[PDB]
Amino acid sequence: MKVAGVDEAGRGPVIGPLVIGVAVIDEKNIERLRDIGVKDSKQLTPGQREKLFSKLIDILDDYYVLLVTPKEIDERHHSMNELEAEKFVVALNSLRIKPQKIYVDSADVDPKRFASLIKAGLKYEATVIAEHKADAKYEIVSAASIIAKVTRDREIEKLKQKYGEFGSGYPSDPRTKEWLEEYYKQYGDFPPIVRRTWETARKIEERFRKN
Repeated sequence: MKVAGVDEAGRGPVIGPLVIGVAVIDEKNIERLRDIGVKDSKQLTPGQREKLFSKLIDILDDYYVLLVTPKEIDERHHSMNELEAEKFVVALNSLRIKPQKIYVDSADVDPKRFASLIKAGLKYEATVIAEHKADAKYEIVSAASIIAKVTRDREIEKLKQKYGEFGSGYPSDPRTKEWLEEYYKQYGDFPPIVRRTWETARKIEERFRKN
């Protein structure tokens, strides 16, 4: 049967979109993912990882990427956990090759609940297997993780060419903190790439209010 994996990249940064990645393959060809070594991608330079990405795409029966913008994140009526689960559903419902078994990494949320959330949102019937650290346990989920990370890094590099060197985009990054402070000071607000709801951004805003 056809199986799918889903994972995301960019959950914690203040800069950039949240990327949902989906990978689809026939259970009979999982051997191929093991052979290319999808489980050891994080220990490779984005150079090798890009080559891994390219090999991945030719092997998978199908793959899908969904970019969730910072504006979408900031206007959410629920928590980030609920938001990631609904976007997992959006991407899964867009597949052209539907799977009967779906594996996902539940991250910090209870597995049974995260899985029920996705099963309830799916427009087609399938078994959803949610597990912590599924990205290390299941090849197809590791595959989805690579898709999401490579896609996200590509978008990041593209954004820096337009907005400049803003660091990693994470709140703890000194360069990121300075870039956001300088931007707000020069323009009086933030560009669309910033998640205004992130504490780091919100605080710079307040300080700007004469302080």
